[PDB]
Amino acid sequence: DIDPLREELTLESLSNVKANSYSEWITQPNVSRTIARELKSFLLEYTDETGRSVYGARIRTLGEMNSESLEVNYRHLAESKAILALFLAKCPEEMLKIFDLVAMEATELHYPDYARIHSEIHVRISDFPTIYSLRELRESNLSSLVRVTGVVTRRTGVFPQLKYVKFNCLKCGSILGPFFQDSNEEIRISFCTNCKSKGPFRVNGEKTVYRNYQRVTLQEAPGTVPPGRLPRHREVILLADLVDVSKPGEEVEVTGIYKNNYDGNLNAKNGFPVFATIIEANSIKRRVFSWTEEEEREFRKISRDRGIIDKIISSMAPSIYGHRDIKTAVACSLFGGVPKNVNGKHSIRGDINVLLLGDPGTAKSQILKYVEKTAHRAVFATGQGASAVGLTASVRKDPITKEWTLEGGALVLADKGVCLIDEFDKMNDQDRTSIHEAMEQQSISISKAGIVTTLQARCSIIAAANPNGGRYNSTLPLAQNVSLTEPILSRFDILCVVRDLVDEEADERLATFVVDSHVRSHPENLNARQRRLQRQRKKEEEISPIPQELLMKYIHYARTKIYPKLHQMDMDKVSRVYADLRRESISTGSFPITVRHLESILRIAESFAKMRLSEFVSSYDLDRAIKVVVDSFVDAQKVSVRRQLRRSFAIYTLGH
Amino acid sequence: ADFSLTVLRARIALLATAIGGPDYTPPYKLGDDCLACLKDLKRWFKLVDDQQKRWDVAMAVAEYRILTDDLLPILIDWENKCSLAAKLANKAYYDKIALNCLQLLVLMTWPLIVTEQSSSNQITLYGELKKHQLVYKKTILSMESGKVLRAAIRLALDVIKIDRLSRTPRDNMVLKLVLNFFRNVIAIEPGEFTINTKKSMPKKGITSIDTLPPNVSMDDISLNTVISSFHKNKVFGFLLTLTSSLSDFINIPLLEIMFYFTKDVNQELLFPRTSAGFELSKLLQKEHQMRKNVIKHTSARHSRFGGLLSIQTPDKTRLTVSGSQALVDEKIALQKLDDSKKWNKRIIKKEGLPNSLLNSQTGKAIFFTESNGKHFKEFINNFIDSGFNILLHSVTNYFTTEQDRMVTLEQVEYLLFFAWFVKYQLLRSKIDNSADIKQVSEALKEVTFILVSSLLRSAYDLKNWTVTHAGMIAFNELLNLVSRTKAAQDIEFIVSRLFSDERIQLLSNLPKIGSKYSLQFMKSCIELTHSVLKVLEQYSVNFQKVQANYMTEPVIETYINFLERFRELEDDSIKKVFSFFHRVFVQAKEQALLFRFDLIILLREMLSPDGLDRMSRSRKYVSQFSDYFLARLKKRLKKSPAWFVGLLFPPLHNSEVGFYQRYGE
Amino acid sequence: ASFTCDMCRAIVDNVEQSFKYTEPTFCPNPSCENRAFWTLNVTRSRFLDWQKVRIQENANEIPTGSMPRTLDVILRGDSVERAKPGDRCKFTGVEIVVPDVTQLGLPGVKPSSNSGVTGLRSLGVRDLTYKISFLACHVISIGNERDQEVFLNSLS
DNA sequence: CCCCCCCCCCACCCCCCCCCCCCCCCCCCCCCC
DNA sequence: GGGGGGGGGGGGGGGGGGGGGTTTGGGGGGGGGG
Ligand SMILES: Nc1ncnc2c1ncn2[C@@H]1O[C@H](COP(=O)(O)OP(=O)(O)NP(=O)(O)O)[C@@H](O)[C@H]1O
Ligand SMILES: [Mg+2]
Ligand SMILES: [Zn+2]
Ligand SMILES: [Zn+2]
Repeated sequence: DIDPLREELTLESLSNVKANSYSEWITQPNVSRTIARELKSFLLEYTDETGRSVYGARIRTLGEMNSESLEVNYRHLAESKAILALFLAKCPEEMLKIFDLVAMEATELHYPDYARIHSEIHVRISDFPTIYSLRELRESNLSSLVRVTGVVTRRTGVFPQLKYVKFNCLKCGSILGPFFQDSNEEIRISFCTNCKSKGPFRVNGEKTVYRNYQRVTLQEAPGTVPPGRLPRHREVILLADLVDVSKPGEEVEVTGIYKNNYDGNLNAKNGFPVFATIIEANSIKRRVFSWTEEEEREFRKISRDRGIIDKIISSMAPSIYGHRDIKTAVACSLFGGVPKNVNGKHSIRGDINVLLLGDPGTAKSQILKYVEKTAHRAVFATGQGASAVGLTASVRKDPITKEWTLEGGALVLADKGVCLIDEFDKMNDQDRTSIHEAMEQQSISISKAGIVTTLQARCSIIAAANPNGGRYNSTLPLAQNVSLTEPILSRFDILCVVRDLVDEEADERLATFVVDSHVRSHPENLNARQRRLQRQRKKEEEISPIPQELLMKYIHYARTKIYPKLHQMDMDKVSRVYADLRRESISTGSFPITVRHLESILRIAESFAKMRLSEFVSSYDLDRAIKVVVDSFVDAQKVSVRRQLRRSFAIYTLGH
Repeated sequence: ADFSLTVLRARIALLATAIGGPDYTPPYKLGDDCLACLKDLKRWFKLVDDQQKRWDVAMAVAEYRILTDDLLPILIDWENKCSLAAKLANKAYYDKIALNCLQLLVLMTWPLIVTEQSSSNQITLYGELKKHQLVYKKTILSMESGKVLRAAIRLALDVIKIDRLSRTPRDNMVLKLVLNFFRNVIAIEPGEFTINTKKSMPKKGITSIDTLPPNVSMDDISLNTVISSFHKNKVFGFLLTLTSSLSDFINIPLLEIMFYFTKDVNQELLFPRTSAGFELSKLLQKEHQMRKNVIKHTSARHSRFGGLLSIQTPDKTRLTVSGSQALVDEKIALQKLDDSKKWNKRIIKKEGLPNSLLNSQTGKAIFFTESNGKHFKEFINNFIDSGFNILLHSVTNYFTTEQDRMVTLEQVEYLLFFAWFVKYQLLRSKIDNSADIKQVSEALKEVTFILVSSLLRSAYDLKNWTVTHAGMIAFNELLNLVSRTKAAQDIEFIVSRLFSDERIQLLSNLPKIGSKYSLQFMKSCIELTHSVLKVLEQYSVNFQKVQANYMTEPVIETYINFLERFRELEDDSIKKVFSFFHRVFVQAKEQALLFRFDLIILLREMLSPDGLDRMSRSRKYVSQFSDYFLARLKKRLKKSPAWFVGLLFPPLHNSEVGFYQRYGE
Repeated sequence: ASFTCDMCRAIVDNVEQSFKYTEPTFCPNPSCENRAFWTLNVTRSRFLDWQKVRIQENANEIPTGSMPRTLDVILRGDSVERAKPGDRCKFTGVEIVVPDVTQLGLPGVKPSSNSGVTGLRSLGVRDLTYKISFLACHVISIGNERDQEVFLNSLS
């Protein structure tokens, strides 16, 4: 009745699977042609609630980026033509080949001659609903699509790998048709199909094409693995567009295929026919700071409020009562200054380093834990949990290549970010000394195992410390309150001194706030999910002048887009401040005022202007920066002299 | 070209979607034009696979799962429609698709044979096609407790209601096709693993003979599931009332069903002749005897501990062996030296019918569940008590005609039917006085004997060894029955002269030839011979004259080669062999013919500690025989030391010395 | 395991596995010539979840506080990943020998290069050694809920 | 008593083997005595 | 009616071809000096 090269089926026939395995059904050619038409119809007709076609817009964007990848949201395919979602789950290797051909057809329709830009398209299966942890995978997941959580533990190089390869038989008429290379084994040619016999074989150098390849060791998240167990891992394999989408020491969420293969090594050492396994990745996602044009306009709108700086500073660590100088210093550090280089000759630190020194139970550690959630790139390390190499950088002899390679420490991972060092006073000094270069010269200069190089380490370090003996003692100056020496202390170019003084009207407001915060955080306290989010929003507004979700994107925007300039700053104001601070810092136990503290005033003034999204630094930014630094110096003093110093420096601060 | 095959498979896939499917508004729902699609699929079978001898459609139809995923749903839902309608009395149309589904089931379950006449494509496709039939058999027996079986009987009942004449040729054919359906569903069985012999064997043989598909276990295919589903669909009731009603167009398929029910089941399994744990303890004690035997044949110390025995022979020469047990037992040393030889004599070797008692391993048994055992034994009981003589008369009165055209399969299945039910009724009547030998009286009616004689005579003349073996079994049961009725008593004397002269000679010639054929062939020869000798003795033309025709050396070779399997034989079989030896050696006293070393070897092996059961009744008979045999061998050697050489050889057919060798003056 | 022949696309199935990864010796198709050239059909073949765990002699039972003795244990199916390191467990199952599968000959692997046993055809000149292992069918140790209903529905 | 040091631990030919080919032996069938 | 000779199958031997066979860094434990 119909041409066998064009026979095609109904959708209910596709639901009525009547081959044995799913793959046997997908590979039936009438079913395959039907599936192609089905997915094409899906891409061209699924829409946003605005009526705008989703994959029309995503394809338009794909071509604009010259990308090889199309992010198909699985939930969309589950909403319409859900049988195809089932086949995609149960049989991804066959389905994705079909869907790739369909996606190339769709974009070739959208852009003529996109075959000239890429000869192929890969669909990326986003938003797959079911998720497994690495401990949770089993035989029943073999060849299934999976979505997995883990941290990338070891990432290899970006090697070429064969994709389509004709082979040469060294007997007879040599060429064999193109085999397709997998992620798992070498091609085998049992016999040459021309002479139908054994022989030697070799890669054909004309008709072979390569794709990018990269294995990654993916391992259980330490905030997930249960107690009393070794963390589990799998070798992820990335191909083509997915290489170097992530870097080690970062969480990822991985959509892929859990595939097994024979390996004589595993059978050999285990003594059973036990197969190796991988996750052939289909898509990789890192796991908030991304923002939209309306969010950009929102940032502009709220920034021109003349009170924005204090609304930000109040928003810093909102459930922490008081401590406004800490929140100021944290705000300054988290926005940072502007890094500079004069004619390429003289590079200057843009980062602002902050030390929180003070008594037990004064929220210093919790402030660091807040910043860990709030910054784009950050890492947190405590005391004897750190080592010098674990902090800056380290080297290891790669078990694959047998060559020595670097591996980044905390201050490499937090490059262009902030690094959080708790219990700074109780690290070993043979670890603390490693901080010096990265903290000021913004670099790490390893020379080890033949490797000799300088890495970039553009970090603001925020550190928390207890004074000598156990708590602060304001009868002493700073140099006797703390074991840290003048060089490292001079690098922390704001100091916060935190004291737990008994004070009835402060303690009652604090205690009331802490109790209110505890009940406001209790677990039991436009559908149901959205309704409790709206109550949550009002609870956040109980204490925060701006949302934290907004603040993080605002920070990331201000950091990455805004570069203030010191246009017409009051030089003599700053110079007299530095001259007087230096003169009063002649006290041999005091905080060592140094040229880097003058730069600190300038960096901080830039950071306040950054909070205003301001191209230019105002007098108000510079006055606030001076006031911050002067207060930091004045409170670093034995109380016998603090009143006199306050009176002397008041001429500079009390103009504002 | 294979382009044709993929086009054909695309066509059958499209037809597979045309039949129907589940309706979510789950029930199965027919497609538009569904009757025409079923007819077109029947037409594909005819148009291509039959007319061109291909089986490609029969493969494609299994690939797209039409039988399991459409046809049995159609039949079972139609069964529920008609069942509910019967209680509460456009069926005129839906009846048609039910019938065409039955036609398609009969086609797709149709038995497969491979011969020199089969196309290369057919014999290539044979294995996987058999596997798909096994999946079909599993699904047919399992699905909704096999409700499609009641669908089949209901389709037959809707032409059994009308008059004997009113059943038109189409109605007669429809009933015949229903019988062929039940026959086929019984008949599907795992295929033989058939290997190319051009290329040599590797350093290991075939890794496994298992030819089941992965979604099937052998228990899914076993008789137990057949009995259960046939009982739960009252197929046994349908067959019983059908055979009672016979008063003949369908008679051959109706016989054939009972053959396929009986071909591989042993009658004794239906009779007993903590119980399971008690018998398991008995079994474990029996094999613990073999454990203590091999332990006696095992070193007390580790394998690297071996010193060296030297056997100095009666001559001044020495052999060497490492056996620590042999070091203190020269018997083990001698036999171990013989085991060590790398050389062996090379041995030379040695289809359109199913496996059966004709070719199974002699210890094989169906392990029934007791419910299925009761259901099966009571079904065949009620059949014997109603359907046996009428059916056997109908089909044997057919087979009086057309013997020249009777296909080989048809011959063997008829003979097996005869033998199986005659043997069963004899056994049941030995167990129950309530059961009567007259209930199989049709077996002894003289036309039956004449036909069975014609079958065996023609088969032997044609050298059709398969049908010859079948007729040999049937003759054994005929003689068995004759002996029972001779005791229970006219017709006995009729058959006891009708079997004279050339029939005596023919029966005497099977155990001459039997040594060249399989163990079951030889076993049936021994069984027939024991029956023949007890029959002739019961009568006792001359008794000495007949038994002389048996007591000749190729018969002794056949008995020996049968007895060579002694561990695998059963106690009663060894008893029959040694009763024959008792006759030849003690009674007929032709002792010279058994003074040959093969018997000496075999006697030692079976009397060995690792030979027979110490407690076996057959061991007692062997011991009794061996004592007398050794005494006479000693006596003859004392009288005639030339026999020390003659023991090695066949006896001298040169009479002038042969008489002296035989008797020694 | 289930395999398809390289020179004809027939399928062998239900291949029982020894301690080596085992492939068919003869092709089922009498029209085909093949011995030992196969591709595994992954989707048709059957796998078991498998996990080796190593145990050592219990601390109180070591006769004088010396080095403990060790044993390899195999878990399969639903028993996998129930045990944990440092846990003290009772197992039940079968004591079994395990050959050196490399010495027995294995695809893609060389034979490994006191005594074993020889003469067996698969070894040729080589001689085979055996480990001892325990094939466990059941394991238990001999050494939180955040809602009332999900806890209380477990109580008698 | 505390901190630093330093010590440990770890990452081309020849043999075995297998495949292919050819011959010889043993059985079966037919004819001759 | 039995034994020899001719013809075909099956197994074993022999040959030929092929593949395999220490330094450097880091953390933690353990011991010694201020
Ligand atoms: N102003 C505050 N507002 C809210 N919670 C506070 C405040 N001060 C202290 N806390 C609580 O004090 C607890 C301990 O805080 P933490 O961050 O450890 O202080 P800390 O100064 O770092 N102490 P330490 O680790 O000994 O240096 C937390 O659970 C806080 O909730
Ligand atoms: Mg703290
Ligand atoms: Zn070639
Ligand atoms: Zn093959």
